Amino acid sequence: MATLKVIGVGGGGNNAVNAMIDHGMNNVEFIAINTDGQALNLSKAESKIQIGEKLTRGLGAGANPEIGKKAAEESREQIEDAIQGADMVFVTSGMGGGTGTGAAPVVAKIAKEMGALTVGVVTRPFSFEGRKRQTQAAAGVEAMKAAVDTLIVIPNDRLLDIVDKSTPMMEAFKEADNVLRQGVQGISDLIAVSGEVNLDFADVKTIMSNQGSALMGIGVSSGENRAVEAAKKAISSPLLETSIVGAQGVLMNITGGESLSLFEAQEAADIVQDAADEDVNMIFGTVINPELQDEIVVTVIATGF
Ligand SMILES: Nc1nc2c(ncn2[C@@H]2O[C@H](COP(=O)(O)OP(=O)(O)O)[C@@H](O)[C@H]2O)c(=O)[nH]1
Repeated sequence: MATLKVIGVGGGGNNAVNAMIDHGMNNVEFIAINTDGQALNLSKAESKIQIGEKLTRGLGAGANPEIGKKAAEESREQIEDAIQGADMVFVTSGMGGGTGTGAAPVVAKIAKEMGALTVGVVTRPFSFEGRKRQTQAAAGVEAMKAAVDTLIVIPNDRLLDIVDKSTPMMEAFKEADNVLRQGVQGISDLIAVSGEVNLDFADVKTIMSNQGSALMGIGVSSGENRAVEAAKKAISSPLLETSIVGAQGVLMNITGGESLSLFEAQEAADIVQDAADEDVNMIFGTVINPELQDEIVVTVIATGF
């Protein structure tokens, strides 16, 4: 049974990890990382690492990624001790500030160099945060690409396509927390659900390793043609920056409220295989979530770009 750990890096990442904890992701261990001592005290993770004590004197990184980077490097041993034993590590962070932008790539490289399957799940800032955050965030994503095995980037501006028009700013960040939770949960569910192995870990690791940027989409449908419709939605999800056309590796999970037939799963898989336009190493699993009625959920991770 794989040891999964989820690490928040910086304020946005730790706020997302707090939402993961509240909501009850089970069978994973949570860690929070920050340069800002006071922000770090409000985090709900049982393992907390204040990085760059000497450098920052605990006062944060002031939106400077070079400071977040040197803080994580200063604290490398402590981060490694907190990671030791993980088979898989998620690094979650909002790109664009100092700590997550700078430290999250150091943290990822540390995990990867312990042999863990290292998955980044990160956001690009909303446009209201300004062109400067957006620029810093883009350098952050480029550094994260090299540091992880697989990177999932979610643009926060795309969240606005799937929330009510009346959504205030505070709720839009709560939505950002929820999407990071869903991306982490959805990838976690490829490994194990309800404490039971789903896809073979070694084969997941093979597909997700040393890939850099990858693509993740989740789609939902019901009634007639539900499997195919859910699959089409997954691969055209509003959160996707690219299409899956070309992908050399695909991991797929299909979730229903009763054990799904292989036939039906395979119809959804055929949509994803076709849309690829090239011949994939594709692996899929099926899971049961009792709370579902007639809805099927299709989760797709595509890599090899
Ligand atoms: N998910 C989430 N993202 C946030 C929140 N607050 C800010 N962000 C995003 O995270 C980015 C980095 O800010 P922050 O995490 O505060 O900076 P850092 O602590 O220096 O990395 C921001 O540009 C926002 O896009 C939040 O509460 N939740």
